[PDB]
Amino acid sequence: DLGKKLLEAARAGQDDEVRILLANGADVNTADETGFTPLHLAAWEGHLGIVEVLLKNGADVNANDERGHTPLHLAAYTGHLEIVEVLLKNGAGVNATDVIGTAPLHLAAMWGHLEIVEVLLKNGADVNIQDKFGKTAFDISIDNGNEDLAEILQK
Repeated sequence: DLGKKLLEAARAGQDDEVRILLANGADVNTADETGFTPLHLAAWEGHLGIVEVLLKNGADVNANDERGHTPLHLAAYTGHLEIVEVLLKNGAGVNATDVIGTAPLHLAAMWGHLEIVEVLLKNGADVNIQDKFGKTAFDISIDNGNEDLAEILQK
């Protein structure tokens, strides 16, 4: 119902409709079939203003989808630096791990998002974290052919 409209409005970037739906009772943390909340989708699509609106309306900054991804996971994956910064300023768990043991630092390094890597480390990213395959952000950097980025992620 309203929750379904809120998810799509956040995905499509309709920030006026997001506010309208929230003003009319829409659950800010509505989750779709796969566990994505409006904050997940806005982070994935790169809608900074909607991220800020949802957070001002009680959104769960650390909501987990069915795979354990938080909004910070999706922002780091898609390379949205401004959203990464805002999420961290709003208490995002910098070292959250998904069901495979992957943290946001793994995903930023997977695609060579250097600025995002620095921000995560600046906010306490732990480089020793290993996913279930034993791969640290350092190792992931090597496997994905991101060598110069592996100097900052040693150990």
